[PDB]
Amino acid sequence: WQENKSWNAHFTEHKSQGVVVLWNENKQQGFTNNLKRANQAFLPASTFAIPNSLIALDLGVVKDEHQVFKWDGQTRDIATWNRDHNLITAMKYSVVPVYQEFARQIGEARMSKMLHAFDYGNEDISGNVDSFWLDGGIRISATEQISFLRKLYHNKLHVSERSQRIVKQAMLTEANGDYIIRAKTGYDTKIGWWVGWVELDDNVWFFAMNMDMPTSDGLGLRQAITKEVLKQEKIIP
Amino acid sequence: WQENKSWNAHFTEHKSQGVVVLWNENKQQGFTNNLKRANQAFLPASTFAIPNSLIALDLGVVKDEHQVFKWDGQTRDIATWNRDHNLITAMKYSVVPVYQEFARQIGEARMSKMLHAFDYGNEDISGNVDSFWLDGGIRISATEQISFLRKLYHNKLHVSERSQRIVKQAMLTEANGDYIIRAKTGYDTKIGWWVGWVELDDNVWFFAMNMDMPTSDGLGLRQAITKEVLKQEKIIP
Ligand SMILES: *C(=O)[C@H]([C@@H](C)O)[C@H]1CC(SCCNC=N)=C(C(=O)O)N1
Ligand SMILES: *C(=O)[C@H]([C@@H](C)O)[C@H]1CC(SCCNC=N)=C(C(=O)O)N1
Ligand SMILES: [Cl-]
Ligand SMILES: [Zn+2]
Ligand SMILES: [Zn+2]
Repeated sequence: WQENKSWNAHFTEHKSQGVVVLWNENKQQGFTNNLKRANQAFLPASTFAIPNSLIALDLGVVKDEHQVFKWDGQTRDIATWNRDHNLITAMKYSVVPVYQEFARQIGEARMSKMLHAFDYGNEDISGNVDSFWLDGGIRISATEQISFLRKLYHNKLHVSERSQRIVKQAMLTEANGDYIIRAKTGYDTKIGWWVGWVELDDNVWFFAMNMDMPTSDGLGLRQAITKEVLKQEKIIP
Repeated sequence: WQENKSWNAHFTEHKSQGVVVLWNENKQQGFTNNLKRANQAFLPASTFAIPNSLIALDLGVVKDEHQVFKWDGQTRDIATWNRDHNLITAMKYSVVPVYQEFARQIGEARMSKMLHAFDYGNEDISGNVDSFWLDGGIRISATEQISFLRKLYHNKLHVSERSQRIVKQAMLTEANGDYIIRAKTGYDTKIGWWVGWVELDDNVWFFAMNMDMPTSDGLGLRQAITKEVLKQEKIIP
């Protein structure tokens, strides 16, 4: 691990504070603007959709990425949530009601055992099974996110290879002639997350970032700040 | 099937001739500028990488999308070919030596049976096992390409679901907040191919196009012409 304090300019020039963590897979080396905050644990918020979807698929709660989850008919504030979804669109739109339904069907016992087998964060599901990742006791740091993501990339998590490929499919966010990004956003009204990886021809760069997000105004800064670091480091054009 | 002769403006305004075929999955309806050429069979050229990779994976010739195929040490004219590749980069760079090696390991007997089970084109492997898709007798039309692609999308081809997901992963070409394109290019010095599909939130549009390509000058017109039709039809922004 290597601290590059010069990356802080990417946060400060947007009047922002936070951390970006990168991991070069081929070289087994990591880089961050702030080593301390890189190991500070936070609520995972919607980034928990990754472990949640893996367990749901492995347990048969979800059949595949095109199976339809019917909207329960309760209208919620996020307009995109009030409709039928599959795994692809549930991830893209961070559709909490779908993931709460996943968690209820999984149950507390299977959830806790599976998170332990994943070595995910602090492994604490207290106390609502359908809302612990939002307002309970589970916490994960940026470096622990990368640790979890590396296992998923290599199909080394303690679930079926098929479950892992399907979740990696659903993580697809961006792709062009130079790179592929699979990732997941999160927001809990206090902090904002962006965790994933960048696939290249001959390497992969894992990333985890979070930042203070007092208001929804600048949620877009999560992706923008990350891409500016990737550009600076010549990872993407 | 419905012929929209107005799409020909997309070819003629580039001094080009060819066909674009689209298929609306949700509505089960197809559209093309030229119904005749839509059913005209051509050499598949590098688009054969899709069936070839499926059979190789199902037979164990390829383990997964990150397994390394060592370059044989013969330098060929395409600079990108003279190096180690995996399934991802073999598809992106259309690396013929890798696919010829696949075909040799598969063999004529298994190749012919598998193409028949796929109902792929005319199902004629004459006569070089490692070069028939380039200069042999196999031929496929644009509508037959879509027929093959629909089965792959639904995991309905006569191979493992795992093999089909891995090939669909390797077909990834482009992705943003509005759509995902999985596809494969082809070029045989006479005609140029672009076959695949566009994934949306709630639908999929399959496509197959080919055009006369006398010189390498305008290979980029394959993607450009296709995207202009998609834009005209309000499939992508
Ligand atoms: C997850 O972190 C949250 C949810 C649990 O509060 C969802 C909600 C949002 S913002 C809603 C509007 N979307 C704007 N893009 C996100 C998010 O990551 O943006 N995740
Ligand atoms: C497949 O159709 C051919 C090969 C069998 O001749 C390959 C070669 C090319 S062009 C080589 C340089 N690349 C430019 N982009 C393609 C192609 O589809 O572009 N496929
Ligand atoms: Cl994918
Ligand atoms: Zn076990
Ligand atoms: Zn059979």
